[PDB]
Amino acid sequence: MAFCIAVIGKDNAPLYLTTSDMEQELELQYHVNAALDVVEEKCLIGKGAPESKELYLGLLYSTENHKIYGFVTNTRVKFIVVIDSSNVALRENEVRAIFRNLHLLYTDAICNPFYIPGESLTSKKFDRAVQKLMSGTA
Amino acid sequence: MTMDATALPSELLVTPQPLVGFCGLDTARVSVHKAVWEAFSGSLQRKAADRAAVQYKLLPEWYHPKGILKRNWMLKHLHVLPSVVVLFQDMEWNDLQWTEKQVQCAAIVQALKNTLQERNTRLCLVLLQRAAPLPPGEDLLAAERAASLTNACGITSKMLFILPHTEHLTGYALRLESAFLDMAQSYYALMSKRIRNHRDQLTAAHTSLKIRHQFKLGFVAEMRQDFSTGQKHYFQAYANLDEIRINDGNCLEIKTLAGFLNYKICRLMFKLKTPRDAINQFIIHVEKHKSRVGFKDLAFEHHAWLSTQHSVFAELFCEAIKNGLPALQTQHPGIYYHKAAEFVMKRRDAAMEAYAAMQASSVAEQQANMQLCDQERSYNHSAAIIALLSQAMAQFKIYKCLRFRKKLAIDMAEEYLKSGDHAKALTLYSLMLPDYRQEKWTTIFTDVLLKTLRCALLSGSVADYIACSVEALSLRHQSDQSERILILENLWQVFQGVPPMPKTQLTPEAQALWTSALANVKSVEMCATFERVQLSNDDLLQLQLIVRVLTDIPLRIRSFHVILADAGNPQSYYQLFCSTEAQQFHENTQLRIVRLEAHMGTDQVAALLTCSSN
Repeated sequence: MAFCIAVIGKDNAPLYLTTSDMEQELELQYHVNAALDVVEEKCLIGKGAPESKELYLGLLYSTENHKIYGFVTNTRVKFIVVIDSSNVALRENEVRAIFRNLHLLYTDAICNPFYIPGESLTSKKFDRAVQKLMSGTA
Repeated sequence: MTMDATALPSELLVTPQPLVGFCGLDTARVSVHKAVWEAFSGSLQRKAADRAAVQYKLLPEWYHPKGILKRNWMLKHLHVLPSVVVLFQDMEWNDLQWTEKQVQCAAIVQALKNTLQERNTRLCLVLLQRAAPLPPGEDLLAAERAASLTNACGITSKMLFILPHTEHLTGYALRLESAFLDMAQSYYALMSKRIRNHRDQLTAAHTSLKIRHQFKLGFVAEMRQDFSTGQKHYFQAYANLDEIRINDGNCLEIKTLAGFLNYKICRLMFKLKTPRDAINQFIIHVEKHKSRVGFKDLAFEHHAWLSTQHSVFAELFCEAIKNGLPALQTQHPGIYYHKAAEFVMKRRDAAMEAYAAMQASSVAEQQANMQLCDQERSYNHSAAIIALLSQAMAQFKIYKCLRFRKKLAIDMAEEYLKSGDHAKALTLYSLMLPDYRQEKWTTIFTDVLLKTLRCALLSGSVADYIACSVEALSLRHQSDQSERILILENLWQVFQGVPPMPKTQLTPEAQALWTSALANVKSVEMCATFERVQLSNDDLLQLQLIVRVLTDIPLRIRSFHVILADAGNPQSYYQLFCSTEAQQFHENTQLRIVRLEAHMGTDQVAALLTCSSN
């Protein structure tokens, strides 16, 4: 149940840790997972990947053992976790709740005045926020 | 019974169509018959619907079924037995020639029907006329002709036809098309009657015969444009295939039958504008078949078939596009191309260890496995990966996709490296760096960069080598420091001609490559700082640009040049004495730097991070 967390800026990715419930993501797709995203954009973007809505993307992108669920804000930020489970008994409702949680944690890291927006997430606090998310919902 | 139902790969991949044949003829009769033949092919010229679907062959323990027992009987059912046969001569009333042609045409059609009876194809008689049209009801000798010829062979009067000149020959060839269609369809319905009356009986639960019957009737329905009864029969045959639980390692014949009927059902769906049905079918089938095999699994198995299966399904997609079904494309255009590609990569890998196990030692059927090993050695070409990714890339571009084409392109380049043809790989990588640099995904960028350097060093393309090396220098903080140092010293070496030290990493051939080069090859992030742009009437400017070095390991301080910008008139930090500008020119003057001309340690950067204006 690997949640490759990836916040994206306008184009580039501020934070994309490789963590889950149990321990780190061994699988060596990381930089090319971001490359999955650069095909989720410039391809699976359509006219749609950016919107003006709190974005429910139930499986905007899918593949074996790797299922992308997306979100976008008016500030053009791309919020994406991946369902790395061919299937587990978790239904999209808790996924919506998880994007609520991720929204809030990201924007509360945003609450820092020191951290300039669009840079690598320095906050070990926003880290542990993401980390609790992964340890809980993976 | 124990033999395979059917063994034909790519059976009737072409659209099945009605097929009428007739006896081979010499060049001069066919020379008169030319106009008739291109009248036939005018349907090819005209639109396909206006074309009659028919085609022209032009030839010279229950008991087992007739015509259905064999796969070769089956292949015969395809084309070897046209459902219509027409004997071609000219109808020409004469005095003695008339009688001669009567006797000969009667005898030849006699032999022809002797041939055609068992195969049940009816033999329609159509004869050419170049003479003036005959008014029906005027010639009683024509009546006698009809009587004699009809009683010559039992072919009825209505079957007899006349071939007029082109202005009429066009419409009469068309009505001939219609009659041939009708009698072929009557034949096919009869043949299906045969099938069904066979089907009522059973050989005590073999059901392979049942599959053959459904598949034969699939021929029939597909042939008759029914498109439906055949697909139902295919469904039922596949189901009864399933109820046959796998006895033993002979899963391959099952999987081949599955692939056959799977193509059939999917394409028949696509004919019927049922894309969702086809998608669900193919997925269901492919994961069923993934779950199918447990052993042997000689790594020939499950790889080649799966790749081919994806290949065929993308081909069906393209067929659909030709038809015009964009519902499946708007979701994903080239779905299974690169799945097939990854499967053929897996196949090459499987071949690697198949070799390895073959080196282990090598009493029954083992020699067959040996020839298997050799045949898949023939398959070690793996350019099929290249072709599959080619199609995948094109199709991805079809729906405005850049990265999947970009990532499969990196897969192409890496397999080129495995191909050894590093030249094409470096060509690809050369195209692929800019987009990654714009994309800013700092993870992937260096990850492809190290491979791109590998290609540059193997190729000896020292120009690209130094350019990618200096861009790596500019921000090389992710990698280890000593490696940055080695890169820099190798760079200085090659600017002044010295080969790089990883000699064990290099090979004598590549040594020749880059020793040969540099005959044409000629000519860390820092900032340009101009104290005074928009010059006035009198001033001076010295070294104010500040050469910051992002790299840890210092750039060696020997020399440097700046080329005086032509804007207007032609003319740990290190701050030094260079200080080029010391003269006077016209005012309102601005400056802008093309490249560093970085003669600090190296000769010049060759990569444009020498920003003009920040």
